[PDB]
Amino acid sequence: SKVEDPKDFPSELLSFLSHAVFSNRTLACFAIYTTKEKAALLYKKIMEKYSVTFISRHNSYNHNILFFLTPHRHRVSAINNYAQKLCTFSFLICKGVNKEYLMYSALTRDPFSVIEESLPGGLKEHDFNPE
Amino acid sequence: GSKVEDPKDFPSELLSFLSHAVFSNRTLACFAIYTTKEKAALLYKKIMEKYSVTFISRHNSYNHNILFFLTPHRHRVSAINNYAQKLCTFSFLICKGVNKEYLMYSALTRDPFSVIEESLPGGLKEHDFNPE
Repeated sequence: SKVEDPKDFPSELLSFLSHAVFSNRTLACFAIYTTKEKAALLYKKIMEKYSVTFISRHNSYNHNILFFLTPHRHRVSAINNYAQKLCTFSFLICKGVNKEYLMYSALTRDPFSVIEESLPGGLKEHDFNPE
Repeated sequence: GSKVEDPKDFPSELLSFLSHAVFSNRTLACFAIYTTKEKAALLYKKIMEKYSVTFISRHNSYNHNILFFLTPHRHRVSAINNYAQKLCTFSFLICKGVNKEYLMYSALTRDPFSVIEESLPGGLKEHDFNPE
């Protein structure tokens, strides 16, 4: 497990991410990195639990990354709590997203791919703009 | 609110192939799990591996799923149940010893049930539950 499990997100994505998982500054864009089986499950649980404004599921080579935005702010430790406790096996990494567009956009391109998203045709740059 | 929504037991069509002593000290090598279609999917694999099942099958039961499996050594029912309760912690899950293995499995193949997938193709027959 020290041998098998990712210690973090793919490095291609760490610069779009917040690494202060134990902060108190709340965020409203989060990312979860985990196995494909757990990510399929969480796709729907996080959706229903957090009344997400948006959620998408992504190929990450062997695994999956979920990308989602909440209608209101939350602490990381909080989304980490809920996510870790739903299924208690395998690895899970859940971090804040600082660069919302940039994050979701890399997930739509090689080596990542979209498995599914709550909103047909997902997002674009303009969506992270004004109103 | 669980009480209103969750199955309190296996469907009644199969209650008599089952042991209803979940606190028993008797050990068994045939169990069944009643749970949501998604928990059951995870469990199909995680039960297989954890318990090195001789056989496992997964079945539609109306809107949920039933897991049927056989183990290479015996196991107290409480044991298998706890491993199942922990994994995923969210919906309903009923775990019971199976007393009448072949009837259980064979019912699980006829409507209102059906086989989603099984570890052995193409499933089990009467002769499989006989002597050698």
